[PDB]
Amino acid sequence: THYSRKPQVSSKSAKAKVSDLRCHYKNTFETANVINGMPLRKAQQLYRQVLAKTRCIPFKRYNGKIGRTAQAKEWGQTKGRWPRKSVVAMMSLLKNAEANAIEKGLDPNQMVIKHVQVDQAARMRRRTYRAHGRITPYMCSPCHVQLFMSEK
Amino acid sequence: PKGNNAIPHVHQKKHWNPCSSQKGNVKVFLNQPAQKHRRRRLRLLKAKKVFPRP
Amino acid sequence: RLSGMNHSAHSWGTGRAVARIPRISGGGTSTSGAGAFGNMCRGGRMFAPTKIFRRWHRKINLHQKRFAVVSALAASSVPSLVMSRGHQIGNVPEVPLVVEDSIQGYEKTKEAMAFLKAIAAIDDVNRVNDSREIRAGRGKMRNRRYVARRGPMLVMPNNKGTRAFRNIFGLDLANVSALNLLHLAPGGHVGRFVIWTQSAFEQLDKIFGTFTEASAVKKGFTLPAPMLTNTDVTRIMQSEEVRRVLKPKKLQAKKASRFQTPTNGM
Amino acid sequence: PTRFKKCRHQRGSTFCGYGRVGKHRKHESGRGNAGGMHHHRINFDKYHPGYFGKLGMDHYHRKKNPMWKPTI
Amino acid sequence: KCGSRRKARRAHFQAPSHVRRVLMSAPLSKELRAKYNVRAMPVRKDDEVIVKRGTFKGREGKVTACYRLKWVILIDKVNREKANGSTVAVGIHPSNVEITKLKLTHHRKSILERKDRS
RNA sequence: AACGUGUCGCGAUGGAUGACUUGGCUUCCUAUUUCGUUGAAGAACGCAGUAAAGUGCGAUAAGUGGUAUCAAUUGCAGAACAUUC
RNA sequence: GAUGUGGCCUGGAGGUUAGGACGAAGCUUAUGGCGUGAGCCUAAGAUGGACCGGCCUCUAGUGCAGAUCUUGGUUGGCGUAGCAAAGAUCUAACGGAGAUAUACUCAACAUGCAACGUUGGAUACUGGAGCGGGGAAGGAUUUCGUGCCAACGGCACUCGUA
RNA sequence: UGGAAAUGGGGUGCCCCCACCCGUCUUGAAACACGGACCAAGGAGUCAAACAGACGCGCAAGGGAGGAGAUAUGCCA
RNA sequence: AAGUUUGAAAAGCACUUUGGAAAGAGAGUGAAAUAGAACCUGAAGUCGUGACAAAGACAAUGGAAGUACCUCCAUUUCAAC
Ligand SMILES: [Mg+2]
Ligand SMILES: [Mg+2]
Ligand SMILES: [Mg+2]
Ligand SMILES: [Mg+2]
Ligand SMILES: [Mg+2]
Ligand SMILES: [Mg+2]
Ligand SMILES: [Mg+2]
Ligand SMILES: [Mg+2]
Ligand SMILES: [Mg+2]
Ligand SMILES: [Mg+2]
Ligand SMILES: [Mg+2]
Ligand SMILES: [Mg+2]
Ligand SMILES: [Mg+2]
Ligand SMILES: [Mg+2]
Ligand SMILES: [Mg+2]
Ligand SMILES: [Mg+2]
Ligand SMILES: [Mg+2]
Ligand SMILES: [Mg+2]
Ligand SMILES: [Mg+2]
Ligand SMILES: [Mg+2]
Ligand SMILES: [Mg+2]
Ligand SMILES: [Mg+2]
Ligand SMILES: [Mg+2]
Ligand SMILES: [Mg+2]
Ligand SMILES: [Mg+2]
Ligand SMILES: [Mg+2]
Ligand SMILES: [Mg+2]
Ligand SMILES: [Mg+2]
Ligand code: NA
Ligand code: NA
Repeated sequence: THYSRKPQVSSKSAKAKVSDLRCHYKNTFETANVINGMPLRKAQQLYRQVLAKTRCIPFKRYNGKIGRTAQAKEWGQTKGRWPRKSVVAMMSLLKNAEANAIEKGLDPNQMVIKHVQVDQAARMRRRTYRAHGRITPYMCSPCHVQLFMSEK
Repeated sequence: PKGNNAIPHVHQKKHWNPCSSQKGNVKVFLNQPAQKHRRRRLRLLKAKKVFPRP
Repeated sequence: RLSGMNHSAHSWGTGRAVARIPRISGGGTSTSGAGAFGNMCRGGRMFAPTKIFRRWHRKINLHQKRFAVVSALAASSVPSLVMSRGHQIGNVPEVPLVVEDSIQGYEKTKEAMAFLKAIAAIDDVNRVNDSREIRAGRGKMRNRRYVARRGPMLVMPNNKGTRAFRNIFGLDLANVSALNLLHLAPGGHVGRFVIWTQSAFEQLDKIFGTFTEASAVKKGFTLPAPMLTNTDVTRIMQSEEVRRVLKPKKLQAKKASRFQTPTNGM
Repeated sequence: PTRFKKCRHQRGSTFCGYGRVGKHRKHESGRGNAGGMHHHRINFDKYHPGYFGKLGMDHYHRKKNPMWKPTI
Repeated sequence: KCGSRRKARRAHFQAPSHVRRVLMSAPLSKELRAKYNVRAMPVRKDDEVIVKRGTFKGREGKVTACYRLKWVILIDKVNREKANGSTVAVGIHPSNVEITKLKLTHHRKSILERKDRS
């Protein structure tokens, strides 16, 4: 078993995924979730504008004590950020899904994202040095991402 | 309580039990039937060797 | 005697926010500072380690052993008890089953099988053969791979013969001079199926004695006296002599009706 | 057999019949026959009269075979 | 015989090369049994066999290798294709095959004389 | 509204349980059974066509000689008395 | 605190009676039924792949919620505290996948950001008790060339004592 | 005779009423008394000897070994 | 500390295509890939996603008795019965 959900019509759908991405899971969770119901072209425009810092990514769940901004009002929030490392990773994933649709013989201008899921992957371990001769964990948290889109 | 019992003298205050710090001092008889068989076999073989002497 | 205690462990004492269990000394490994010397610690000593001077064997009174053997032999001659134990005896001509002594002259397993088919023990032999299977549980890894039922036991007067019977699966062989209770009552249940030869059947009386004559082999042994002369107590309870003295049967009150009886005097 | 002991019945009782107050400690009254004249005097005097003292003459090297003498 | 399953299995899987030769034997055909009065022989390179068990049942071929390290023999006609199209052999346990023609040498003929049942 | 709560289907992280066992522990037996200055036990350095560890071996170095057997060893090279070199 | 229970449950032994590739053990549950209860049984698996149930006796390393309990894993705090001594970098051209990366509209800005090595310029610091040039103790290939960027250099790398 | 009705179970929400946090020492705990982030696996009245009482079994003015031997016996501790 | 316990057999995924690569989407081997390499089974705890139930602030959990809605559960009945 691969994907937690199944497209309505398989012959008019494209899929993509990536494992052990080495981006912060909490940052990638917010970046991927905002495009869940959007058309493919509209999702790609949003990521370009986030890199230009004219629009932001809303942080809805993992947002404890982050800054407030005026660009979060269009999402009905007050807190948002511009995580560039997560954005460029999601840009590559959309290109792969677009390539799969063209190979099948579909129109990328008529595709709508219908499924986005981000999960925690296995962690990697480093160490840090504290006062009074203590050693304490210094961990990294990568993530898995999967998605598919369907033609309207 | 203690009640009415015999005054005990069980004599087990030396290091007789083998444990993690003591070798112990015990003797078991788990080889008794094997030794009985061995002795009978040796007697039969010796009789065959010294035949016909009693 | 050394298992679980081959460490130089010591307790750290109070003042450090840890339990007072002894801990492994040293450093540089994953086991440094770990608990030791305890039935609850990983790698520790078990509680009450087993010893080799446990009481493994038992003593039994000689008279009680002889009594048990006699009872098993007596039970083997009741056809209902044999069926209850579980042997298949439906075509057997007679219990106790006694056959001629010429079977000791056989030399071929084919002849032995022909004799078994003639005497009609082949049903029990087939039961034993069909019951063979692989044991359930851990025992199959400890040289106890297969299990099967117990079949008929053939009693011989001496050690001669038995050449043609040794390889038959499901048939036990016994010598009348040394009868074993573990084979006469397997699992503690009486009623083994026994096939006697004439010579052993004749030797039985001299071996075990009677109620009045002592045994020739077992010095000063006689069969135990029964506690009851007649064990059919139902016949006694229904005999005419008892019914003569039993109390008369009286007439009882009528059974209560379906309607509830009244309880209110006023 | 271990299956007939009181431990099997006491699984789950948390105290095994020794109480919450007194508890089950190591040696609450000394080891063996200690205190026979001090704090076990009543037990020794009422159940074992004649435990302490000396009596009679001594016989250093006793041989029982010359003393064998059964009766009927 | 060996009442210890642990000891019996250890001897089988740690057997030397010359012991594995005897353990990897195969039965002879009915025609060959009548001729030599021998029920079975160890398998040798350049023998003719026929497969009696498995998916390759009924196939015939010539023995090309007795591996003896993987407890298998290799037959020329028993093979399959890989992903890239090349052909590889498939190992069959000797107790599943039957010998139909023996490779005879002077030493081999002496062995058959020793095992004659007549 | 959003955050948050609850139940169900699916999916992650994690490595318990069951089955398996060339290991351990324990108990017995047999005998032409007990090392070294004729240099032992232990320590070091080396040896393969390809060879780090381990195993075996000592400049005759993953081994020479003899007896038995009877066609392999194998990851890949390489070699090729069967009368048994 | 004492005692009773043809009272429940677990690993093995002597008997007896059954089951299993038309699917054993194990595992999952808005699967019900039974019992005052410990528990037992059936159903389903769009789970699994080779063993195992009942009854009578025997036997024991035989039942867990907590011991500042042992070992392994996980977790809220939390994208939070922070990553602030030793003054500092700027520019163009080469190199590189690391860009000038767009569905419509459209001239360009308001829709691909940030970051890297080398060379040439510019600006600074060390200031001869030196982030100069050589040795002892200690270390033992860290030295040199070519290649490479999974992990490591608590940010980064096309660079490196990797 | 059905995508049926009915009666019991099971699940989630809601209404009225009721209802202090477990384990422990203590005369007295819910407590401003101690141990208590979550889960899995592990974790504590055992073995031997002397004595006594109750209960089961054999024999009885007698009861019973132990060590050892002998031959069935050379499969069988 | 640590069972290299995939599978009967490596038959250990040729080839197309998107990507710098890691990899993804197809195709194929195999009875099974939900057996894809330290790969049998794959629990608890914690997390993501979809559908649904609702819900002020009475910390949450809990008892007793109803009701609204649901029910891959059980049993009964369906004709002068
Ligand atoms: Mg702050
Ligand atoms: Mg620090
Ligand atoms: Mg008192
Ligand atoms: Mg241990
Ligand atoms: Mg008590
Ligand atoms: Mg007290
Ligand atoms: Mg030399
Ligand atoms: Mg056990
Ligand atoms: Mg549930
Ligand atoms: Mg225990
Ligand atoms: Mg537990
Ligand atoms: Mg900060
Ligand atoms: Mg700062
Ligand atoms: Mg600071
Ligand atoms: Mg500074
Ligand atoms: Mg740029
Ligand atoms: Mg420059
Ligand atoms: Mg200097
Ligand atoms: Mg870094
Ligand atoms: Mg309460
Ligand atoms: Mg007080
Ligand atoms: Mg309290
Ligand atoms: Mg108070
Ligand atoms: Mg205290
Ligand atoms: Mg006497
Ligand atoms: Mg599988
Ligand atoms: Mg698995
Ligand atoms: Mg889970
Ligand atoms: Na005591
Ligand atoms: Na100067």
